[PDB]
Parts: sequence; structure tokens; C-alpha cells
Amino acid sequence: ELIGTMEQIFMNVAIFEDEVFAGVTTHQELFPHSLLSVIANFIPFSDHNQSPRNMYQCQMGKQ
Amino acid sequence: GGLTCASAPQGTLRILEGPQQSLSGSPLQPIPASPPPQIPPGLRPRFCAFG
Repeated sequence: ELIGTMEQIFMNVAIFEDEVFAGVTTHQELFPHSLLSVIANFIPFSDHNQSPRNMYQCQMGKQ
Repeated sequence: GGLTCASAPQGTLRILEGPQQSLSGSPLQPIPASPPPQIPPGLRPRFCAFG
């Protein structure tokens, strides 16, 4: 399903398979790293870095 | 054809389509979780120290 920006705030999407509860979650993301850019998905192991260090890589990956 | 004013109505019927819910209310069908990374089989020490 394609959901919009105003439509999202009344939905309970789930990120992982484990987070799906019956009667609570209506939706679920396609893959858990779908919150990130094309460019920010090119950073290896980015959940182990501090977040300003991922914001700096998106800038200096383009330089 | 005088078209007099009749009385007030008693109530209201309202016809509208109802949705079918024999499908939903089922157990959920989520997307299956991708497997965690497993070590490949057949990994051997390829590098032996010189001398």
C-alpha cells in the first residue's frame, strides 16, 4: 500500500516481523532500513556510528 | 393535482452497500523477516605463515 504523510500519523506500522501484534499494527515497512536515503544507505554499519558522524559522511561522500 | 401538503414522515430508511469482511479478520500475513547473517560453510585457513 502507498500511504501518505497525513495518513501515516494514524497508522501503526511495524518495522520488524517480531513487532507485529494482532489488533494493534495495521501495516509494516518493506525493510527496516527504509527510513534512510539512497545516499545514507551507502554507509556501512551506520547503526553503530554516532549520528553526526553519519551526517558528515553524507556530506563528504558527495565531495 | 392540487398538490396539498401531506403529513410529517414517520422515519427514514437508508440503503447503502455493506463491505465484505470474510477476508479480513483473518490472521495477519506479514512480510517474512530476512535471515540473520550466518557464517559460510567451508571456511578454512588459507594463509599459512612464511617459513
